[PDB]
Amino acid sequence: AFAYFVLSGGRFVYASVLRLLVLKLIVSMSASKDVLALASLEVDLGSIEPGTTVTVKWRGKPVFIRRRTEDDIKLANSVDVGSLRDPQEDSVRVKNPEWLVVVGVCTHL
Amino acid sequence: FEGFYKLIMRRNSVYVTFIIAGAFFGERAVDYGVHKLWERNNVGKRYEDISVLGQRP
Amino acid sequence: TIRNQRFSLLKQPISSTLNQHLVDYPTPSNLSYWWGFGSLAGICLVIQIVTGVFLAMHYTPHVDLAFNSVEHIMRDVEGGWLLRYMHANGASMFFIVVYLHIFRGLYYASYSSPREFVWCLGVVIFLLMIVTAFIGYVLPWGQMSFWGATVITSLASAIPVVGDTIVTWLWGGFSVDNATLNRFFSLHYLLPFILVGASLLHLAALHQYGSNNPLGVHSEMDKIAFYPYFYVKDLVGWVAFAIFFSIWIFYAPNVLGHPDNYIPANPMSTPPHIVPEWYFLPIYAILRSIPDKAGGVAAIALVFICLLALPFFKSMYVRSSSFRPIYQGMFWLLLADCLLLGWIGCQPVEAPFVTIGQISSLVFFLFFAITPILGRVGRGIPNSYTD
Amino acid sequence: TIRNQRFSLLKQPISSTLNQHLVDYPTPSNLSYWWGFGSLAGICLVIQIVTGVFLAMHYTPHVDLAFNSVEHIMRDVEGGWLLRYMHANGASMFFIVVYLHIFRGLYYASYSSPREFVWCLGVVIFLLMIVTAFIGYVLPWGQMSFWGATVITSLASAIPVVGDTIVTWLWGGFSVDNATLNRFFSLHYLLPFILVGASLLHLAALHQYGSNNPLGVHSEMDKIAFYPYFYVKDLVGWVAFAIFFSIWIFYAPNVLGHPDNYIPANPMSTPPHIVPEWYFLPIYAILRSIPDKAGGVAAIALVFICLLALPFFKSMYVRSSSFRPIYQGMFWLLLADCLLLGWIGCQPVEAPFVTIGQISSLVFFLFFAITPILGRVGRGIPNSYTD
Amino acid sequence: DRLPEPYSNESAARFANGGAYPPDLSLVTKARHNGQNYVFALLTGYRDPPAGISIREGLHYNPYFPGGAIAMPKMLNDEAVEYEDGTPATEAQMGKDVVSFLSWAAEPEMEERKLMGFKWIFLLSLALLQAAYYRRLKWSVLKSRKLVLDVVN
Amino acid sequence: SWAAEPEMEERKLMGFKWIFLLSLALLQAAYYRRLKWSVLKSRKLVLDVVN
Amino acid sequence: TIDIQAAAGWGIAAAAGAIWVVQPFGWI
Amino acid sequence: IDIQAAAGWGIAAAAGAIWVVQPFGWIK
Amino acid sequence: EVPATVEAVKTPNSKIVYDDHNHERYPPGDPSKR
Amino acid sequence: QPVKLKAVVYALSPFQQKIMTGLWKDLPEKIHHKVSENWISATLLVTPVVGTYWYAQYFKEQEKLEHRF
Amino acid sequence: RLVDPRKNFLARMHMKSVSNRLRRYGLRYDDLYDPLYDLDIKEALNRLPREIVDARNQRLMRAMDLSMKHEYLPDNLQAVQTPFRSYLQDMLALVKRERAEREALGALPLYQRTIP
Ligand SMILES: COC1=C(OC)C(=O)C(C/C=C(\C)CC/C=C(/C)CC/C=C(\C)CC/C=C(\C)CC/C=C(\C)CC/C=C(\C)CCC=C(C)C)=C(C)C1=O
Ligand code: HEM
Ligand code: HEM
Ligand code: HEM
Ligand code: HEM
Ligand code: HEM
Ligand SMILES: COC1=C(OC)C(=O)C(C/C=C(\C)CC/C=C(/C)CC/C=C(\C)CC/C=C(\C)CCC=C(C)C)=C(C)C1=O
Ligand SMILES: COC1=C(OC)C(=O)C(C/C=C(\C)CC/C=C(/C)CC/C=C(\C)CC/C=C(\C)CCC=C(C)C)=C(C)C1=O
Ligand SMILES: COC1=C(OC)C(=O)C(C/C=C(\C)CC/C=C(\C)CC/C=C(\C)CC/C=C(/C)CCC=C(C)C)=C(C)C1=O
Ligand code: FES
Repeated sequence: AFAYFVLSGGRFVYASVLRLLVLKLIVSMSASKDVLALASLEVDLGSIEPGTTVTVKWRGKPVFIRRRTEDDIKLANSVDVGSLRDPQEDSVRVKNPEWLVVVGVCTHL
Repeated sequence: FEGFYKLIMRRNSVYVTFIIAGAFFGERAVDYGVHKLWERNNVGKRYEDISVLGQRP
Repeated sequence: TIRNQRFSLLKQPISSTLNQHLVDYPTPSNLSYWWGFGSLAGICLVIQIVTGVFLAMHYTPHVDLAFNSVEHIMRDVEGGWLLRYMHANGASMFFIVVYLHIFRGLYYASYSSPREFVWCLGVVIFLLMIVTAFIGYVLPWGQMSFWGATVITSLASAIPVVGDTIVTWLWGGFSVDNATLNRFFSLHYLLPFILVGASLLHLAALHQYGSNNPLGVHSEMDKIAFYPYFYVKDLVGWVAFAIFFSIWIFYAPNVLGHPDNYIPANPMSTPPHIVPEWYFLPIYAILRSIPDKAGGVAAIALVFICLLALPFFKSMYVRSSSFRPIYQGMFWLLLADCLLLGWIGCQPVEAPFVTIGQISSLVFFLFFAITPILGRVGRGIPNSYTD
Repeated sequence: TIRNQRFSLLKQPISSTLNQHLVDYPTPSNLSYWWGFGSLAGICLVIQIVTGVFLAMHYTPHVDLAFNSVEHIMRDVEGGWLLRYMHANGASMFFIVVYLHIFRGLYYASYSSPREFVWCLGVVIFLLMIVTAFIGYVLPWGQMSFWGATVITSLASAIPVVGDTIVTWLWGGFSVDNATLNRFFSLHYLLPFILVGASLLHLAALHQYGSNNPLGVHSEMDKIAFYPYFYVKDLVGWVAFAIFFSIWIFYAPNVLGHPDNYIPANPMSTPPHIVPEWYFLPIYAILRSIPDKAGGVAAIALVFICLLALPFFKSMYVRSSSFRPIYQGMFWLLLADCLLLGWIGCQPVEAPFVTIGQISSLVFFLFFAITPILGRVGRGIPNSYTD
Repeated sequence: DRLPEPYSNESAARFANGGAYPPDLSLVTKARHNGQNYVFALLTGYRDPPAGISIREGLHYNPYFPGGAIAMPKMLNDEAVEYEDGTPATEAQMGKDVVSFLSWAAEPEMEERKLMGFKWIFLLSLALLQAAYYRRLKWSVLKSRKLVLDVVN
Repeated sequence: SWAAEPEMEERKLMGFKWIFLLSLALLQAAYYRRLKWSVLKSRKLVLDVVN
Repeated sequence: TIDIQAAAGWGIAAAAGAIWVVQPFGWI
Repeated sequence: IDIQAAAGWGIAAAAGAIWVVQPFGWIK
Repeated sequence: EVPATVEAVKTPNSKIVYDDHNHERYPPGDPSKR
Repeated sequence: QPVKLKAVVYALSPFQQKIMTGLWKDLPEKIHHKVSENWISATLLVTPVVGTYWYAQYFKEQEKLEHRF
Repeated sequence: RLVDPRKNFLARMHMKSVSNRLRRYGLRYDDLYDPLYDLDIKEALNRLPREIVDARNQRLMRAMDLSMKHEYLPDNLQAVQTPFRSYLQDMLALVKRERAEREALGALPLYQRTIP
């Protein structure tokens, strides 16, 4: 019974060392300090014609812009929210009646 | 082929030198022949066949 | 005998292990040329390692220099185009040879007892090959490389709670950038050596019981030494493979590829057509067949679950398709279905390819669900077919 | 016995080779703590591989980025300083345990028959360790990286006919530049996996006869199993090495190196004190003592010829220095000479260090000249010292 | 020295060309499907759009371009160049010559590659005949052997 | 000094903690080795030979 | 008295091989 | 002995997951 | 009856016929093709 | 475990046999065998590939003609 | 019963196809059962008389020689073949019945497969 106690004491350290060396390896692959440094900024924009889009730039991500026409908004405002897999109205997504700004990366992959 | 066997195949050391010589000379013979077919199939299309070669102002 | 003196050097302890596993190992005398693809895959692995080591002496794993270092290999170093084309088309030859190898074991039921562990080690090797070839294809840093690396790291996001933290840990940042490229280069150097160890264990499992044969029967009554009989038979295949490889290398070094990877990677614009290398297309087709993120990733894992569970189905006692007419017919339908899946993955996602992709994916999984039924039903064949 | 049923799982074919070669292997019961540095060397090799793989995920092998990428590991990579210090100092730890490993073998005549192949495989391993360590030291591309590489890659010029041709092919040009650093990185990734394979051959060759013991006698009558007796004996050494390693990592991470490698490489200026790592100093002092370029390279080779030729000299039949008092004192003089050569190597070329190096190189080679004659004299000891 | 760049960076190129980037032409025949024929057909394929198709000002119609609207203007007008040898520099002649130049630029190793391929495929074919004979010579003692056994059925 | 070695403080805190823990592991390892070897080290061996 | 002939015949094989792998016709 | 051991190892695995991954803050 | 293998061991046969589906022999007594 | 076999095997030396002429011996019967045994297998491999490919071209052609004004 | 050829014509063609394939090599259907596939098989084979196993081993050697040579049994030998004449199934059923009896009573197995 005594020897189990003494052995368990050093097993605490052995598991602790194993944890540290594995977690150091794993975390060294996490985002570096300079990578995390470039993670916030904002830019300004101009304008475009009715019915076309111009991709713009950010961290590594493009942002879409699409000023919509009148029949365009009629089309975008006749969709059943229930039938959508992600129920959301167009007015919620837009801060302007026609100017549609959105992050242009597919939510799949 | 037995007369050939008596000079070259009797000792492996000679037969090895025979394979090295044939690798050398066989490779050179194919090199020349493939190049001759390429020259004959591409008449006039070479860099030495540029008419105004050397005359750029 | 008492070994007082020294006989053949092959039986000395300096060479006894090499002699008994490569020179004198008993082999079934009726092996056909379909048994020569294991050595062909071993040669392809060596060709990949040797050329890649020498290519790594000229490649720079940096997003600002990676594309140009590959162009500098093709333009400046002597014989650099050959090292590059032997490595880029060698990965294709590695996958053609291994695919023929896999379907040989499927046709003759080489996965059945006692060789279950041999198949299981092979499935692991296939996984190691896929990862190794994928991360290597990212290294040139072209349009296909960038957008290919983007989606496959994004595959981890299918897990709900910790999916996003795995994707970002894989990238080393919030996007595919130099951190992704530099770590992909390091893993691409290490993984082929793990492939070498895995194939050695794969071979050792095979030598526990010996190779299967086209008749699928017990073969101990007719066995011959591997050398010279199957060495010279493999040597026929090695030269045939060299002619096949050389045609691709010298006369069509770019047909098994997409021109989009000759455009430097542009993170702002996706190409209109984005596809993996051809050896990944059947997996691609099964992935897109599911209109769900988690469903698609789960189907990809279930592909390797079904391969791993195949040797453990309770089956009939007959191995070879040459005596299994129903299983023989299903094998050729699976082969056609696998060719169809690869072609579907090469197509844009629209009608009618979605319906065809979904049916092709279903039929592929039907092969593994029906096979245990076949052996279970065919267990009663001897009691029903009487003399 | 008839193995109808399954006994202990360790004896099943899945684990019989590990059971026989690692767990149950008979070991002389009187092995001292000097017999635990073989496993330490294997652990040092594993640490170098593991830390090197994760360091290569952040290092750039370009002359315009190499120095700054190592600085980016030390600063930006989370945990980067520890990976770099465990690797930079791990290389020093590798050579300490291997030097003690080598000198253990010299004291107990472990190279003698029947283990000449074991000693010869070790010498080859030592050559691979030197090459791996040297080309790794060039990767940071500091001042000593650049000027250390300029010398060693010039060792080929001592060859008269093709010496200049080998130097420029080694360089990839006309000077040490990016082509040299890029090729050193690729070889630095590949050589440790060859080093693993050679150590596996080394361990296999030793197990053909078993280890020698401090008494140098036949030990079949008092052998015990490696597990768990020499597992817990080795574990004590592993924990002590971890303490020794930690003191270097956490409190003296830069005292084993030179500050000059923290200056980016300058092909114009030259450091007034250009030296290798401390574990190459004894070889470097032997090279410096000969006042001839060709003679110096010949002497370096003669070091490895003398080491390779040690096991094959006709000798006396007694192994241990515990019963060879003249060879015992002869051994303690070699160790003082080897320590002297390392210290002389760090000293610059001027009096009196030039003469001391010449005598010390003489004393080193005298060991391998006087060792064979001592066996020829000592074979008559039993006749002379009678009862 | 490398061939000189027309612009200082990609943003300067886009500013000079209506926001479109003229791509680098070092690998363009390898960077497009059917690339040599594509480049020739595109350069010589400027014409009027089909009925009911209008093109935004600043763009030109070219059916070979995906989408049909290219920011490149027609650049291969007749006699746009004057040759040193005396070849009539028509649109089709310059289109042929510039693709020969671009194809060589994408693959400057082609001639050495093709001479190597013919040489070795011929040699490896010879080794395959010897490989077959060697295999058949070794196996003949097995394939022609007569085996006698007791069993019948 | 800080600009050259910004990780000194984190590195030093790790050294003190882990050398203290590793020293304790050395004590357990010494006890484990000696406990396992005690059956061998204390054994009494009786043979017939004398000289 | 053949070992001297086998040595001479294997030296010729070694010399032919060396002239074959490295082909120093421009240097002779 | 079969369910008790299964629950015991399931506890050991869960404690180990909490020990390696330490999400003290994910208890929300 | 006597098994076929026993008959062969008891009766040496100088008129041996070989399997000729894959290889056709040279006439007996021909010089070796080495 | 070794097998226990009883058999008589006669073999002829490789240098007493023709090596290559057996490749083109009874060539027509070889082709006859290959097509006879394997025509069902070749149909189960070729029909789905060609049939599915032909339908896809048939689908794309009609769909391209419905969208044409 | 669907698997019985006397009733199902598809089972008739299945038997005919398998019988023709076995006949070409001189093999019986029981010869396709390998001792390495299953320990119940090699226990059944050891229980069979020496003459049964010798004939099976000879039929296997004859078939392997044919398979190696890319040739079939001569037609005058194929006519005397008995592809479905059984020698193994009855013993194999008995061996499996005895294994189930041991399991139902908690006894240890008489033979076990090695873990590969
Ligand atoms: C002041 O000045 C000095 C220093 O500066 C500060 C020093 O630091 C040192 C110490 C240095 C050493 C002890 C190391 C020197 C020893 C060796 C062996 C050098 C290590 C070796 C090399 C650097 C050479 C590297 C080798 C190659 C590039 C070989 C390349 C070939 C390869 C990879 C394969 C060859 C290819 C084929 C055969 C073709 C087919 C191959 C296939 C794989 C199929 C000294 C003495 C010194 O005075
Ligand atoms: C780098 C990849 C591989 C290598 C180098 C390799 C090597 C080999 C070799 C040398 C053999 C024995 C000779 C032969 O049958 O050709 C063999 C047999 C086998 N392999 Fe692999 N193999 C690889 C991949 C795979 C994969 C991916 C699988 C299955 C998913 C697999 C399954 C098998 C099986 C079942 C056998 C036994 C075949 C039989 O006895 O009929 N192998 N392999
Ligand atoms: C340790 C051995 C290997 C090393 C050092 C290595 C190294 C490299 C390097 C440096 C590149 C980039 C140069 C280039 O694009 O051609 C590369 C590309 C590549 N490697 Fe490897 N490689 C190794 C083994 C393999 C293996 C085993 C595979 C196959 C499974 C493989 C598949 C690829 C592929 C597909 C590419 C991309 C080819 C292209 O599109 O250009 N490599 N490898
Ligand atoms: C990475 C380098 C090395 C590794 C991993 C290694 C590993 C080992 C191991 C595990 C043993 C058995 C256990 C032991 O006695 O410690 C051993 C024994 C031995 N090693 Fe090494 N070794 C290395 C380098 C060397 C070198 C450089 C030499 C000689 C130049 C050498 C010579 C020997 C000898 C002679 C023995 C047998 C010792 C005896 O039986 O008393 N080893 N080695
Ligand atoms: C495959 C395994 C290995 C890889 C991938 C690898 C990779 C690297 C990398 C990337 C560096 C540069 C980062 C740095 O400056 O610390 C490096 C440096 C170094 N490596 Fe390795 N290495 C490996 C194994 C080894 C081994 C076995 C040794 C010992 C013989 C060794 C000795 C060194 C040394 C001495 C340095 C220079 C340390 C410094 O001054 O910073 N490496 N290695
Ligand atoms: C004979 C002379 C030229 C040749 C052979 C040439 C070649 C090419 C090629 C191969 C493309 C690629 C089209 C694609 O991506 O499919 C392209 C695009 C382009 N070129 Fe040029 N080019 C020439 C002259 C010019 C000139 C003189 C200008 C400007 C004045 C120009 C501006 C552009 C632009 C803006 C594009 C991109 C258009 C778009 O993507 O919408 N090019 N050219
Ligand atoms: C358009 O879309 C698509 C692509 O694009 C063109 C593709 O190419 C592919 C091709 C990819 C396939 C078939 C699957 C690849 C599979 C795996 C498992 C790769 C994932 C592994 C990666 C990224 C590296 C592994 C990293 C590790 C282990 C981290 C290392 C850490 C430690 C050692 C601690 C598919 C499916 C695709 O749909
Ligand atoms: C009685 O004899 C024995 C000794 O002598 C007295 C020993 O000292 C040891 C202990 C020391 C060992 C095993 C040394 C380590 C072995 C080698 C060959 C040295 C270098 C090894 C490396 C780098 C291992 C890398 C290989 C891998 C990872 C293979 C892949 C396997 C797995 C991932 C599980 C053992 C087990 C032994 O029995
Ligand atoms: C009856 O037996 C045999 C077979 O039937 C099962 C075979 O199929 C083959 C042919 C095929 C083989 C050996 C495939 C093995 C290939 C592997 C493991 C991958 C590539 C091989 C490498 C890298 C060599 C690894 C081995 C060693 C010792 C490392 C050192 C070698 C080098 C540095 C070149 C052989 C020779 C054989 O005998
Ligand atoms: S990423 Fe756009 S759908 Fe898969």
